[PDB]
Amino acid sequence: AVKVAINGFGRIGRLAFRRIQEVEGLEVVAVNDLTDDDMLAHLLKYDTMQGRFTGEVEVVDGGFRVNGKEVKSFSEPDASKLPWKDLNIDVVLECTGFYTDKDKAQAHIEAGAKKVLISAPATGDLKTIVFNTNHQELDGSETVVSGASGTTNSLAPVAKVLNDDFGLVEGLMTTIHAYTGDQNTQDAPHRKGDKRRARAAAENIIPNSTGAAKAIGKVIPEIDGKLDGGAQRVPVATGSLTELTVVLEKQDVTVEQVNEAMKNASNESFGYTEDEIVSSDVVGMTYGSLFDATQTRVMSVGDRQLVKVAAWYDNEMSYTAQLVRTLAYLAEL
Amino acid sequence: MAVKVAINGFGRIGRLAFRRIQEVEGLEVVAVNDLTDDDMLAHLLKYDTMQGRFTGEVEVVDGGFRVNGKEVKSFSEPDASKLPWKDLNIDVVLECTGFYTDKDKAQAHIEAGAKKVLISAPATGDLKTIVFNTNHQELDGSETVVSGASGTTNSLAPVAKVLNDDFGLVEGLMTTIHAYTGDQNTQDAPHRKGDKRRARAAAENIIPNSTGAAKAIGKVIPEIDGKLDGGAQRVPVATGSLTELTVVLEKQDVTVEQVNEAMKNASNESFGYTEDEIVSSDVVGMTYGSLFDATQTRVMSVGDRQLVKVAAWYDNEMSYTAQLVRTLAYLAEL
Amino acid sequence: AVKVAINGFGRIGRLAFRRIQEVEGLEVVAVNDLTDDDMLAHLLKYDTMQGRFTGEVEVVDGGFRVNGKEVKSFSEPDASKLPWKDLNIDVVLECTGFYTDKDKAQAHIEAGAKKVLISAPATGDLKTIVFNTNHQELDGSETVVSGASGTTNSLAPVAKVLNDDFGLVEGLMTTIHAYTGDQNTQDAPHRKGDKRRARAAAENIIPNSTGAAKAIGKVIPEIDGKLDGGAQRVPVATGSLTELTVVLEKQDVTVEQVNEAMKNASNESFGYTEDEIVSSDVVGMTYGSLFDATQTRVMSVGDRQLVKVAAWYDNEMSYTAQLVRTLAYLAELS
Amino acid sequence: MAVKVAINGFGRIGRLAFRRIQEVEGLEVVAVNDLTDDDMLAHLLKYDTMQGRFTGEVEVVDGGFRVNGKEVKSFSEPDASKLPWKDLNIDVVLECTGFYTDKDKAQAHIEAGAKKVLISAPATGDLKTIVFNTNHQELDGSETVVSGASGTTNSLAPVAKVLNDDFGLVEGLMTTIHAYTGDQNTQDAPHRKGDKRRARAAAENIIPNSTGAAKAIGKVIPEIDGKLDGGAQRVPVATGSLTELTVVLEKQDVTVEQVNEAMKNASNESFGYTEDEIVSSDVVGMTYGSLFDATQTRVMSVGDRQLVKVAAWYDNEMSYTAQLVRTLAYLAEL
Ligand SMILES: NC(=O)c1ccc[n+]([C@@H]2O[C@H](COP(=O)([O-])OP(=O)(O)OC[C@H]3O[C@@H](n4cnc5c(N)ncnc54)[C@H](O)[C@@H]3O)[C@@H](O)[C@H]2O)c1
Ligand SMILES: NC(=O)c1ccc[n+]([C@@H]2O[C@H](COP(=O)([O-])OP(=O)(O)OC[C@H]3O[C@@H](n4cnc5c(N)ncnc54)[C@H](O)[C@@H]3O)[C@@H](O)[C@H]2O)c1
Ligand SMILES: NC(=O)c1ccc[n+]([C@@H]2O[C@H](COP(=O)([O-])OP(=O)(O)OC[C@H]3O[C@@H](n4cnc5c(N)ncnc54)[C@H](O)[C@@H]3O)[C@@H](O)[C@H]2O)c1
Ligand SMILES: NC(=O)c1ccc[n+]([C@@H]2O[C@H](COP(=O)([O-])OP(=O)(O)OC[C@H]3O[C@@H](n4cnc5c(N)ncnc54)[C@H](O)[C@@H]3O)[C@@H](O)[C@H]2O)c1
Repeated sequence: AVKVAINGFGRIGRLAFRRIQEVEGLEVVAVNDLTDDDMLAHLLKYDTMQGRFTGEVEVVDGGFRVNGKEVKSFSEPDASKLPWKDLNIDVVLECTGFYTDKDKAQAHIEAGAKKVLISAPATGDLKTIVFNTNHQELDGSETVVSGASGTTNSLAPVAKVLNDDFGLVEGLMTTIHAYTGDQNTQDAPHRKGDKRRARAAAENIIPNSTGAAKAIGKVIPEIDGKLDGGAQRVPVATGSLTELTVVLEKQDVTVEQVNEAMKNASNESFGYTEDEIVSSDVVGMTYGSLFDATQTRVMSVGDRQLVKVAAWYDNEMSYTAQLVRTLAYLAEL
Repeated sequence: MAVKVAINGFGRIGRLAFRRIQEVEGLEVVAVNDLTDDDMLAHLLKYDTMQGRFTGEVEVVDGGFRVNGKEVKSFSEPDASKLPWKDLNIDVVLECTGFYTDKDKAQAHIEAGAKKVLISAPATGDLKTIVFNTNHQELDGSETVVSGASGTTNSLAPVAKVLNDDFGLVEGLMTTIHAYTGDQNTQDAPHRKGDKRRARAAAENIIPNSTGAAKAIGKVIPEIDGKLDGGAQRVPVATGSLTELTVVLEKQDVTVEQVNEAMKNASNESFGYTEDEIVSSDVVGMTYGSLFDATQTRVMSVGDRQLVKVAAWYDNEMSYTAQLVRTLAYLAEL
Repeated sequence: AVKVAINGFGRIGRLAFRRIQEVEGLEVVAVNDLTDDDMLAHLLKYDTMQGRFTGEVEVVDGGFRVNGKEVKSFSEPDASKLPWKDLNIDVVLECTGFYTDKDKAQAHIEAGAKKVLISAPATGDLKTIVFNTNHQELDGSETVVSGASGTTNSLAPVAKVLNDDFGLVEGLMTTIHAYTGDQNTQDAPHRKGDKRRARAAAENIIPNSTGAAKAIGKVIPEIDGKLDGGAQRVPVATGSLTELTVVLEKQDVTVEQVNEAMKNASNESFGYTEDEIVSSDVVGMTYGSLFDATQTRVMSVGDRQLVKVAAWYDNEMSYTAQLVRTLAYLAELS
Repeated sequence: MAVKVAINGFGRIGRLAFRRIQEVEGLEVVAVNDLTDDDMLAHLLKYDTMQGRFTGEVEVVDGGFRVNGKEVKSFSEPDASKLPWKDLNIDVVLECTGFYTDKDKAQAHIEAGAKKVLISAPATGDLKTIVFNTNHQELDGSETVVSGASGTTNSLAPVAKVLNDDFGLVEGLMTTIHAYTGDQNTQDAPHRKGDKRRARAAAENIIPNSTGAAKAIGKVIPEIDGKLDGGAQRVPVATGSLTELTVVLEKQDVTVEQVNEAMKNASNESFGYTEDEIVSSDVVGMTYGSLFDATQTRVMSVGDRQLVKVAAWYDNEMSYTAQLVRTLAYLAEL
């Protein structure tokens, strides 16, 4: 089995862990964060939105035991000092939010790990992977890799069908997105100086930025520079929706043509629905993106068309299933 | 004389219209009709989850309730044709029930004795749909039934009118990220209109939904009739909403600054302008019918081809109410 | 298998349906509500707090097919007119909220059902059953029976231990309780005239009544009249917490004594925990009441003690699991 | 002439203290210290999710910010002993960081040059704990570090005092149903104090928690030292809270009206009284330190033995802050 360390046992780290339980050839041997074992153990076991952890968890000496298997824990905020050589780590899942750079992430490798898969977009000379859109670009020699963002994962397979079947001229996106842990509970100073992320997360529609559309060319180079957009953080604790408005090259585009094109591209990563669902219906789903055929619109004025589509994602679990697929694929090369 | 106003449907809109009318000299609410007792009516005027405590004093009396010493008569008659509007001398009925959104239906208030009816919603039939400071000048004061449009329409109109006038609107799509409203369920249950999405827990979901605001925009700005469409996402804020508009324009080298400057130049009491990074709670209770947020303007350019995106905030409650009351005053005054 | 009809395919009826899928012995053959098949099928399948329904649901002619089994559906608001004789109904789960009286429920019997188990407290000459506290009072000759309430099911086994081991003098209760469907999404008239249920459910701590404590004597007659209290509806969509403050006869009571007595009474209905959980952790649980040992307090001033305890319940699934146990038990007698 | 105030920690309480000080003669905020830039400080004064837009005008300038023409200097120094309080002539520091709640730590502001420190929380050490209008008369103005207690203490004290003075308090237990605060997480995450319950999603849970309000009440009302205890349930409102107290009393034939009348007779600027069926959003921004709700009073009687329960609302933000600023004014004036 591939030996995994999880750095940052936060929302993604912990759900990556739950997910790795359902995956042969992957084993989490170690976990690092900034808290005690009791806390780590407790947060794995109970999850507001994702539900009770099905197995058994107990705090032991080196960390905690999950279903008889011992997971070692650490409390070391500087990664370069983790005992990854001593532990024989194949891959570190980098989930802290603080090592989102090819150069910053290289500290795990100095610590003894063989690879680092970052749970976020990341700066620097590395590949950005959405599984089932461009994971074939990995040859397994890579040491640092980005699993992109929940939003990119929602967007990529939608954008790829649109461009392959119709020719993407240009488009704009808004993600209506669950609030995340980088937002305040109450209006308070925000450490990045962001006046909107400063505000009470569960009491507001909050406009915010996201590089998902700007940087999409890292995943689909042929549409590099053709999309942009941002987010509206809103009071659901998880569950998100990506809206994409586009101009296409193809001329007499109908709703049915778009939907059929989308359905034909469905797989484990890209789902397709025609049910009138809402966000809580995607909590815990493992599709990276779920195309909502009910939300497709075609605006036509003479020969000129604007096409709009929308895809659901559990920004938590959807992203986490994608990340773990990329992990397994990366491990296997 | 002050204009004698009846409010039919003392709901979110009715009650906020009432609070609003207290600050608009020249208008007086003499009567209120709903489906409940005075105690309930008085109580909900005084206390408001999102809009705050009512500033004056409210007390339940015989015919209804007393607000700062002025008596408001109240009724509990679901059939409007049977209200005593002649006897009370009603000049204008604010029609805020959600149940008379048709020119012929709201005609029942006129059969009841009122002189005019201003419907607090889009409305079907042969009547004018008015967004104050965009097309209120189409009123000549002979009208007897008028629609004040919707919150979202009021958010959208002055934005669309600037875009078309300064740049030529080719076409556009809209999403409103919208506070939940009383037409949604508290918990997943049957919905009376059979709407499977409004059926779901309002405060626990991002819920897709329809709105005619972009489709019917041609009622307010006829030169762009047919050029916009879009919908809503109802999300868990109890009030406050945001309209996002994505457009194709005829003018060619459009910049963020051109759009923002064009919007700023059209600002007035109905259409506001901000460059502060605000969020939805910051517009709760504001009186602009639409607040253009210059921090959300994007221009997407690929060769000669551009997509332009803008967004305007609105308190679907208070913004809409301020605009409806301005229309009321203007209508009354003719 | 026992042939079950569900009257009222609401939160409780739908979850009862999901639950019945996990019980050999029982089959839902029919469902009655006020809406179309499409709506029913949709709400079974999708659930905001309780998650997707695991099986497959498809709308067919008579109603819907769940995992190949056909469920007939009706849209008949008057129960006496349902085809219960024709369908051979053994037990009606009465989940509408509108038939909470022995004689009202009696309409299902006139319709051809053999028994009626009401999903709520219920007035009249019948038994009120909390499973594993007093379900042994059933001999199976009963035709109408009440499953009591979420809150009563959370309370009874706590109160029974307290009285049996320590002697209950008196006590007061507050249930801190998820908002339910009879509360309003936005501040509006409430049909029962309740000025607190009238307010926006998801934006307030809201005081409300509950008969759970007053009426506990229907479940545990030896403590009849010794308890009282109410609720505070707060903005969680499901999950609730009952706090009980009591005076006991026994004199030198410790936290450990209370906890150990609770632990010793645990079973499939009454759970016990020492983990620092919160309400989202009990969503979907099947204990009717989960005693939280971390919240036990003993206040002592000289010889005089106040003792406080607290038990969690998913007012939806805890209540439903209890209701389904009572149904199974009732069905199995004669 | 005005008393010169510095606000250490410009958070929920620090900012709302600032707004509140605008309405008080002879207090002036000349300085503000936090851990962020001027832009962030200015912005958060101006916009407030639950308390509404700040009425005056706020602009970022060199030393900090201008509020209605008055310059406020700002600093970003996490170690208080290094702030220029001597240079600025600080009379009183409002200690609102949450990080200096001990007399000896707090003494760092005095080392910095301030004359006095009023801490915006319970505080450890040899100092006075003041709830205004309950025990502020224990101040003689020689004190240099003082605690303004907690939101919950301020809600409780005047209720407890009336109970003891008029009836004789034997003992009691409290639960505060309390809005979530900023030491709670947005999403389930490690919590810095190891609190497994404060670690959970604030706005998605009923969350049991501790509070010393009842335990430490003796610091404010010595004659009832040791006679109360209790805790909290943090729930998903953003502000607004409710204290429930269940007591045993020496007086024997106590009625609901007796208790209520006693409470009414003790009302003042700090202690309000209502008989309206309000809810938590009705107390947002109120300036009563506690608002006694006569509608929630219960008396449980079994033979000669009674349990009495009462309930007081408080805006844990503004109610506390109004009380804090009164104590500040009083302290300044001696
Ligand atoms: N919907 C989503 O939450 C989502 C989706 C996709 C990607 N992500 C990304 O995943 C990463 C984690 O986000 P999250 O929501 O799980 O955040 P989180 O706050 O829940 O988890 C971060 C964890 O990192 C720990 N941490 C911080 N600094 C550390 C350090 N130096 N060493 C060890 N641990 C440290 C924290 O204690 C915390 O438990 C972020 O980069 C985020 O962008 C989040
Ligand atoms: N965001 C908004 O709430 C918003 C904004 C703009 C416009 N509107 C429109 O205004 C109308 C009402 O809006 P609301 O949100 O205040 O709804 P609401 O339910 O709160 O108010 C409707 C009121 O009408 C009463 N009522 C219903 N039928 C009646 C009858 N036959 N006779 C007398 N009273 C009756 C109801 O009891 C209720 O008080 C709807 O048309 C709505 O679309 C709503
Ligand atoms: N936490 C809870 O939701 C809770 C807990 C325990 C018990 N209960 C009790 O169970 C009952 C149902 O509560 P719910 O919360 O599931 O309510 P709900 O509104 O979600 O369900 C009631 C359903 O009955 C239908 N209905 C109303 N009248 C009808 C009629 N005459 N014929 C057929 N269908 C009719 C409605 O369409 C609705 O689907 C109530 O008696 C309630 O007190 C609720
Ligand atoms: N309901 C309430 O919010 C409430 C009620 C009563 C008392 N209090 C008390 O008031 C205090 C602050 O509470 P709050 O809710 O306003 O929290 P907050 O987080 O909103 O405010 C604290 C502020 O102090 C700043 N800060 C932190 N450390 C600092 C440092 N060492 N130097 C300078 N600035 C620093 C933070 O950036 C933050 O802006 C706490 O002691 C709390 O218990 C809060």
